[PDB]
Amino acid sequence: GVLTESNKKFLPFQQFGRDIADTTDAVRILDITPCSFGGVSVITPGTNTSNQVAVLYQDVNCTEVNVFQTRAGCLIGAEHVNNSYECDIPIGAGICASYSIIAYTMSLGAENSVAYSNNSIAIPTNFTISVTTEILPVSMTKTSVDCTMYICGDSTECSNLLLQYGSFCTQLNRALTGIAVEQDKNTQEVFAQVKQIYKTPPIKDFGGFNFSQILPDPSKPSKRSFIEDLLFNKVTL
Amino acid sequence: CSNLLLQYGSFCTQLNRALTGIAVEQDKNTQEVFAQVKQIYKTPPIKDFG
Amino acid sequence: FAMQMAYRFNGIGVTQNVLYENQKLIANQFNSAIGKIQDSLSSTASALGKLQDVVNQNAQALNTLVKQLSSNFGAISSVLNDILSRLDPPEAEVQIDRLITGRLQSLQTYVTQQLIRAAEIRASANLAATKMSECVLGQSKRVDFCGKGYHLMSFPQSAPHGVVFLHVTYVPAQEKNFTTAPAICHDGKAHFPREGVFVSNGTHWFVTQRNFYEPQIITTDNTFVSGNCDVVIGIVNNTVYDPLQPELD
Amino acid sequence: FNGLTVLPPLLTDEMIAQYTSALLAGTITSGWTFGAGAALQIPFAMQMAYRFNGIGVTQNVLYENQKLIANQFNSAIGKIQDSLSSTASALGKLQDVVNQNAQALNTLVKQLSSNFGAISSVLNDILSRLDPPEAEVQIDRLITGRLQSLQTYVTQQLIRAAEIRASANLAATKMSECVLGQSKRVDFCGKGY
Amino acid sequence: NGTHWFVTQRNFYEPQIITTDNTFVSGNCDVVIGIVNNTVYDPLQPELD
Ligand SMILES: *[C@@H]1O[C@H](CO)[C@@H](O)[C@H](O)[C@H]1NC(C)=O
Ligand SMILES: *[C@@H]1O[C@H](CO)[C@@H](O)[C@H](O)[C@H]1NC(C)=O
Ligand SMILES: *[C@@H]1O[C@H](CO)[C@@H](O)[C@H](O)[C@H]1NC(C)=O
Ligand SMILES: *[C@@H]1O[C@H](CO)[C@@H](O)[C@H](O)[C@H]1NC(C)=O
Ligand SMILES: *[C@@H]1O[C@H](CO)[C@@H](O)[C@H](O)[C@H]1NC(C)=O
Ligand SMILES: *[C@@H]1O[C@H](CO)[C@@H](O)[C@H](O)[C@H]1NC(C)=O
Ligand SMILES: *[C@@H]1O[C@H](CO)[C@@H](O)[C@H](O)[C@H]1NC(C)=O
Ligand SMILES: *[C@@H]1O[C@H](CO)[C@@H](O)[C@H](O)[C@H]1NC(C)=O
Ligand SMILES: *[C@@H]1O[C@H](CO)[C@@H](O)[C@H](O)[C@H]1NC(C)=O
Ligand SMILES: *[C@@H]1O[C@H](CO)[C@@H](O)[C@H](O)[C@H]1NC(C)=O
Ligand SMILES: *[C@@H]1O[C@H](CO)[C@@H](O)[C@H](O)[C@H]1NC(C)=O
Ligand SMILES: *[C@@H]1O[C@H](CO)[C@@H](O)[C@H](O)[C@H]1NC(C)=O
Repeated sequence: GVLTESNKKFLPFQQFGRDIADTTDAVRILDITPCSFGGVSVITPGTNTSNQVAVLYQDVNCTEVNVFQTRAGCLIGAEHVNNSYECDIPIGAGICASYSIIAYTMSLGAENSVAYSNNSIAIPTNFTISVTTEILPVSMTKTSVDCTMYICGDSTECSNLLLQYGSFCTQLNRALTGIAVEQDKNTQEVFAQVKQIYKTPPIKDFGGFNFSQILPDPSKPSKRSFIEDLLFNKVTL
Repeated sequence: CSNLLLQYGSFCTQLNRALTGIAVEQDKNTQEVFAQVKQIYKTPPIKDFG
Repeated sequence: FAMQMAYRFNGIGVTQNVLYENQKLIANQFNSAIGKIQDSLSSTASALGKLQDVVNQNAQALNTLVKQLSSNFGAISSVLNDILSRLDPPEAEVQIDRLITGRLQSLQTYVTQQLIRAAEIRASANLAATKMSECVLGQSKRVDFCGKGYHLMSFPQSAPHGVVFLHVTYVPAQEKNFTTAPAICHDGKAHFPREGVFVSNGTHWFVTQRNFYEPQIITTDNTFVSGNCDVVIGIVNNTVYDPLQPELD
Repeated sequence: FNGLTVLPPLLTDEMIAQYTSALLAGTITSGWTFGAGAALQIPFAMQMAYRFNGIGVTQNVLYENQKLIANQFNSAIGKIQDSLSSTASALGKLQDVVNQNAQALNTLVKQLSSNFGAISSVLNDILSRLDPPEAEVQIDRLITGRLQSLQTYVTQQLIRAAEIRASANLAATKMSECVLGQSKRVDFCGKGY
Repeated sequence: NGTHWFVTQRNFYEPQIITTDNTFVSGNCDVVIGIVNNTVYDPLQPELD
């Protein structure tokens, strides 16, 4: 560590001085201050676009060691601009980075002032029909682990040694089975709202609304709609 | 001690990943709670609200 | 379906005539939005980020367990067969003890994170079931619960481990300024609209609905009297049409 | 100082305050129109009359008792001010969360200085004090103890993170419903209509 | 109140004279349990007179 002049007063019978955590803070008088240390993060825009990266030293005032200082530490390798854009790569303390690499302050949104005044209103004269896609996980893959086989791997002596360690394997198996049945119940409760399987009429006359792209297609790829087919092909297992 | 811990296993990576996920989750909670509106509105200078 | 869409317009406070005047426009807008969703799903990637993230988390946990299975845990070897074939029963027993302690700790840790992730997935599935019940099986009045704007309906679709809701909603647009008044003073009486808003384009006063511009002449049928013009702040003088005098005369 | 750091939040206090100010300005000037799209100006007296219609009261009541309603609202805001200024423990949940996190951190720090069956809890003393073999086994004991402590701390941190995520989801739902519009759910946005 | 019948709103006391405008007719009065006899004002007779 670093020896520093101490303003603390030590009694003649006192040799060491410990702060919270019972760790050494001062030694007979010199204060012990551990020298500069911290974390190092790398900000990159992806290897595809470029190989240029920036280095962030957090909780470190790097004046001792395109340098920019922020409440989250200090950034090296990214220019600091006085403009404001949407946050691409979050660094912290209101500071973000984007792609050379630019470091800026995240813009909260477009700034406007509504023309508020009494005896005055704004009324729409037109409408828009907007369809928004929202994705919610319903379940996850069910996995079962054989504790005896995983720990031992076809060994009788290891099995005997594990037997008298207690019934931890039974607890883990019960937890995994509960997780699996919980996933099954979640899927059932999400997708079994109705007890009857309704069918659309052969003629599709819904006043001009067209649902052939969300209804099952004649090609019958597992009887999935076009959008469902796209969603299934987008996720790689 | 570092050699002994790396010989012990790779728990540190999992623990760091969990902590990073917790931090990202907290940031997500703050963003979803407070950044619902994408436009910043300013109150008019005249305070005439009936 | 036109009548159902008109019912849902009534749910968001829009009369049926607004729909029936522009049924073709609404259908075309819905088709265009569906095509836009198609194009976004075909071209733009990472649209299913949550499912990919949870799948990757599960795969990473499994891979971490597999890799941790190959740790010495302070023993001479990370494989049990070599220790069994190389050591006498006491020393082999000690090494197996160390290996089992390490592997059991790893398995308990993995089961703990699996249970936490299962609880999170259960919460997400409960939210999805609530959305399906309140937006697919009916019209939801909650704001931003099933889309940005006035909710009209929702369509469910499957996903490898989730549900995709296409929320069809109504968004006002093409807004215009108007001059308003809390009530109308006629014959020394204050008239308030039954449902809607009093507006003025500069010279004439009309009554319409809040969510759409459908101006109508002021009439005793769409207004009610609840006193005089001495208590309401912002009263505006105007005539109120009575649809009985011309019939009588 | 022992590998424990606090990462600053991405959204600082000033930007969160700016978010709240923008939401309040949209609510006062527009009401619920800004939450469904473009903001629409309204004198906020007709907006309050619309809210009264929503709760089941005709606009005439408000247009006749506007002064009384405004006085009552101002008195209620003043009462809230007085309660927040004088009465303490008004933010018990946030204080409890902060003290819980601080207690967890302090417990981990204290656990960092445990023998765990070793000769001493100071690693450097063991290293400068003992020869490789049994020094290594003592270091192994210390590593097992400290790893167990850090793992249980991480487990409880994950549990508290899940609880905080649930609370934040509830808060976001309240902001979407109570603030951006009028909620018909009973007791969801306060007692009464 | 004690003798006179009015129609008001659920959440506020704003009594008004019973009128065909704010009331609707559905069947006879031999089925409803607890119905009472009262007059209903028709706002067309004074206009004709
Ligand atoms: C980078 O991404 C683009 C996406 O448009 C892709 O076409 C290109 O092949 C990628 N480059 C590399 C080197 O992967
Ligand atoms: C870093 O140190 C310099 C001088 O050593 C000082 O001026 C600056 O304020 C320090 N940074 C912070 C964030 O305080
Ligand atoms: C532009 O940004 C720099 C940061 O590197 C800043 O020092 C400078 O004052 C800015 N110019 C302005 C605000 O006009
Ligand atoms: C009219 O409305 C626009 C936005 O619709 C607003 O910017 C303007 O201040 C309003 N008043 C005018 C133009 O007098
Ligand atoms: C409303 O917008 C549509 C396009 O979305 C347009 O075709 C139509 O003419 C508009 N109606 C009015 C009254 O402006
Ligand atoms: C629905 O859309 C698809 C593609 O946009 C088209 O092939 C089909 O004919 C449409 N249906 C109707 C009834 O127009
Ligand atoms: C207002 O509307 C009425 C009828 O719609 C029309 O006669 C009058 O000229 C309009 N005035 C203005 C200023 O647009
Ligand atoms: C609007 O405010 C002005 C002054 O602030 C006042 O003279 C006018 O009477 C008000 N009108 C209404 C309808 O409140
Ligand atoms: C409205 O008319 C009444 C009598 O007809 C009059 O006393 C009052 O001053 C008028 N108000 C305005 C704003 O012209
Ligand atoms: C009830 O109210 C009517 C109208 O205000 C009044 O004429 C009558 O005397 C009242 N009766 C009682 C018992 O208060
Ligand atoms: C109420 O109950 C009493 C008996 O206690 C009965 O005489 C009366 O007719 C009932 N009135 C109504 C409206 O049900
Ligand atoms: C109401 O009047 C009818 C005839 O006018 C009578 O038969 C009935 O008994 C009356 N109701 C009561 C409660 O007396």
